[PDB]
Amino acid sequence: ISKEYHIDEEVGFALPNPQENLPDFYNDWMFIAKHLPDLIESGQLRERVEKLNMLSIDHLTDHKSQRLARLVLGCITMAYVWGKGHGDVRKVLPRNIAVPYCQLSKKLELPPILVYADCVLANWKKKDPNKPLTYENMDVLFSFRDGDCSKGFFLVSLLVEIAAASAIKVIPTVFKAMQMQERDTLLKALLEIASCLEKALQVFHQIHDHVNPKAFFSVLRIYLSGWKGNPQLSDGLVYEGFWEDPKEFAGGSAGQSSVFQCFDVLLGIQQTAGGGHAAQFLQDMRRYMPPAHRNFLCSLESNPSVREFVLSKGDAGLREAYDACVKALVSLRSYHLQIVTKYILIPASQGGTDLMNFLKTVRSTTEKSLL
Ligand code: HEM
Ligand SMILES: N#Cc1ccc(NC(=S)NCc2cnc3scc(C#CC4CC4)n23)cc1
Repeated sequence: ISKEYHIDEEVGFALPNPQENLPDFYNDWMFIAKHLPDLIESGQLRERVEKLNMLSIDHLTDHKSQRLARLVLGCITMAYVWGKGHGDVRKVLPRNIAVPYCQLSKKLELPPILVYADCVLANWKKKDPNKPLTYENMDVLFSFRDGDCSKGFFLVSLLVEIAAASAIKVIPTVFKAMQMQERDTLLKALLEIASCLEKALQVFHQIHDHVNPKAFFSVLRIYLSGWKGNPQLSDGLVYEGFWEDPKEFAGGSAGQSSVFQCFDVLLGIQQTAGGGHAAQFLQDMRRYMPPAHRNFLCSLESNPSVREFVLSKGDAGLREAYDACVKALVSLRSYHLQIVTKYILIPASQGGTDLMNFLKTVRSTTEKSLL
């Protein structure tokens, strides 16, 4: 019962059935994007980017073409800026790609950098459209290097977003039940949300079968990095012919995901409060979500607190149903921390401490919401 927040009841915040091809006015863009592994390895990518003609965004008509093109030029920008991923950076992004990229990003109210809604939510397809949404029947649209495990990283994350869609559709009835004062309906709605969050934990387990720790840490993580607070581009990136000053934009982060923020909001977990670093980062990352999903989070915050409603009723059954979702959220973030230890902390030993303190802070705040 959500209206124009661009939430799908099957795939949630993910883009349903993303477009795979752009108009023929843009083959020059997509030939580069489709061959990023070979163009980067051979050292040809940067020159092809500098060889491109400046195209107009006026031939991108519908919303899906605008999102796919945003994914196409976002991966090209990452490839051009980071190159072969070994430290030799580009600090200027050529005008014939920088101007249409920023023009399209202002059109979609997104920053001109690859974000979570680009390479996870809009970077997928079904192998055969009549078989279900499972890893074996899905594939990504774009990757950076052969063996970067971008498919495993993006698809498993996407599958977690799909598993969360089952709990998102319950949100309108949680709020309807509190307003209409229906305790029994509220209890069932909370237990249904807890069940869906418990089952999303099992989807997290698939990351061990499709992502390699060395490939993720030494390759994939490099291409998703940004230029805010980064010593490699200490002043940001120069977007040619759009700004004359260098601009800083944060690297891709799953803090840009709306799924875990929307359940923090729904359950009254004030992840955005307290003035700490973690609360600061999660609020800023809302600028990197699609505006419709930004608006969905805002309206969720406007509704009455589910936590304070449950606390004020002296109802043990309602409290335990609320605690089941909070526990399910804690379990997701605890298992996720174990993944970070395996895929970042240990590879980095063979920087990583500030990341785990952020995730520990976010999990600790979730845990202290227990009633
Ligand atoms: C190899 C696998 C993974 C690694 C190494 C990893 C690592 C990280 C790191 C370093 C952060 C903090 C910096 C940032 O936000 O980008 C983070 C945040 C986050 N990641 Fe992942 N992650 C992995 C898989 C996943 C998956 C499959 C999901 C499913 C949605 C996910 C969801 C999140 C969320 C929601 C956050 C925000 C923090 C929070 O809400 O608690 N991660 N992850
Ligand atoms: N050293 C070090 C180190 C420092 C920071 C990071 N942060 C990363 S890769 N954040 C993205 C992320 C985190 N979790 C998940 S699930 C799906 C995605 C995605 C995506 C595309 C980028 C938008 N993500 C990793 C390593």
